[PDB]
Amino acid sequence: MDARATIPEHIARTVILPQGYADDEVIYPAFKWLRDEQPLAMAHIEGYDPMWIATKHADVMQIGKQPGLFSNAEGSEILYDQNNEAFMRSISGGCPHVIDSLTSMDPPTHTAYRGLTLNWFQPASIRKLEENIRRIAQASVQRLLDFDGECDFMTDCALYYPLHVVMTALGVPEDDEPLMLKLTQDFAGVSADEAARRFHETIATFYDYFNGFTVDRRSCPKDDVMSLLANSKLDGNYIDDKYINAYYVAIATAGHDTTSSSSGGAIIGLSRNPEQLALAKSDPALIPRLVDEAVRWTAPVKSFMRTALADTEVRGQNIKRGDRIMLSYPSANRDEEVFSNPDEFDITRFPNRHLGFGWGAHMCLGQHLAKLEMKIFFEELLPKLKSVELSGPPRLVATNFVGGPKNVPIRFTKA
Ligand code: HEM
Ligand SMILES: CC1=CC[C@@H](C(C)(C)O)CC1
Repeated sequence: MDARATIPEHIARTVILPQGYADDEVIYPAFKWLRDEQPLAMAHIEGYDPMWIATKHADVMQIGKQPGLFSNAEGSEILYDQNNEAFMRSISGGCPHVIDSLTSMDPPTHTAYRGLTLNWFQPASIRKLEENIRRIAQASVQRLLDFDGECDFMTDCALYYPLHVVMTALGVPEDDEPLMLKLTQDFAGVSADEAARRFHETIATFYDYFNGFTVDRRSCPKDDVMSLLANSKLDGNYIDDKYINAYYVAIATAGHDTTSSSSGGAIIGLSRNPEQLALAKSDPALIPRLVDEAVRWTAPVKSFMRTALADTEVRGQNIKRGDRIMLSYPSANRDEEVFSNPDEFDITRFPNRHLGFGWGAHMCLGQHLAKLEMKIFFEELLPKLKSVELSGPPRLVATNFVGGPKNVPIRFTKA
């Protein structure tokens, strides 16, 4: 169906479906064709709604800038097929959002709820976590060095530090690591009535757990995010638990896999470019540039969706009210109008105006926490390594949402 779809079926299938994202050489050439030939065009494949695919850096920014025109709330902000979206709606009392997180909201609601924590996530505030992050980073570096020159960088190291950081930011104690892992890896990881029961049950268990903290921080405040949210008010009243608990989940889930995935990306980049490892070791001031290149090149968030709320024009295309739009951050990050030799990992790349954290109204709340923890982590790691190389191929997550490296088998020499 839909006569406006011009993107060839094989191209559309590659960029929309999950499987392709397990392989850089499948996905990136498909987006390169789109950027060259059909930068912003409509695809319609079986099992999915018709959608515009924003492949250009300029277009992703322009759309992201305008939440009044391009909505997160009206449709699913996550790229589900029609079956899975139907399942989500039936579970969530009709609406296309599992929980009441920031990415489900439009202004002014979004502005209000984002505003509750926005200052806390700014660099000057985040800077106070440096000492705790340093300790956490060193612990992860240490458990890597406990291996005799061989391990999986993801499962044996990078899986842990970003979760512990996000736990420290929230105020979840170290001993709750198993539960938080269940949250991010099991529950939020990649019959019908039975699955619906397990879901409501699981989310209720996590919400009950989180409510314990909300209650605690109203009597015993701390400098963490739970305490900030528990004691926040709007119109002279506490924020409804559903918004608070969604905030805790959104922070933990958005903060863990993305950061681990990008760290893995860095290691892949450095293993394939040993000259750059030597560069980062000789000049540790380059590490923030290394961190930005890792995020650009890895681009662990593959897509978010928008719904057009009115008829409008982007790159001379007539986007109708109700039209769905896929924002491809990976494609924007390899846009040749912005980046020279985009497929190359290069830590000296400056400026590095990538869209790995998105752009506009919903731009990653955690970006400064992410950059700080990755910086600190690599500051601690790189001095301890003489060399690093891949021992086998990296395994990428087969997902069109939050993917990138899941396994990065490596060998290393200790400095
Ligand atoms: C390399 C690390 C990370 C990447 C690549 C990343 C990427 C993204 C992207 C693409 C978005 C959507 C932006 C948009 O729609 O314009 C986003 C949103 C968000 N991220 Fe991150 N993120 C990272 C780390 C973190 C961390 C560490 C946290 C929290 C501690 C976090 C919390 C969030 C939240 C709360 C949102 C939703 C903000 C909103 O809807 O207004 N992220 N992130
Ligand atoms: C990057 C990120 C991934 C998870 C999102 C969700 C679905 C928890 O709101 C929030 C933002």
